[PDB]
Amino acid sequence: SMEQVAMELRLTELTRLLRSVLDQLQDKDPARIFAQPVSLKEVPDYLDHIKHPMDFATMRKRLEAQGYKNLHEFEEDFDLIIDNCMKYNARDTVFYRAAVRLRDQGGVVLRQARREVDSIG
Ligand code: NA
Repeated sequence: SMEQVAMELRLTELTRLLRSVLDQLQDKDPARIFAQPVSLKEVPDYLDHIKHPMDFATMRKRLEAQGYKNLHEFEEDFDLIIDNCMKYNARDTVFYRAAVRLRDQGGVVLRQARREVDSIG
């Protein structure tokens, strides 16, 4: 049906919008601390600490697989990146501090992306 082609032409724009948003968020981590998944070879016990790992490349693979149905799912993943880091790492570390900074600077990008999703449907 054509009614599925109109749905696919919207998901394809959402996927096109979410790509810009992901790029803007990832520019707030110039140290690339959140670029890749935490290595299980380097942190063997990680999954004892954190049940749902998340990172930017993992979000990206999903994204290009049109796996985000909406902005709320995309946000959830972003928030995991931040909250996982803030549990696993102590307050006086470079990792925890990078998340605090990513959260603070990522808010401005997400406050406007909310309006652009609602605005353009
Ligand atoms: Na902690």
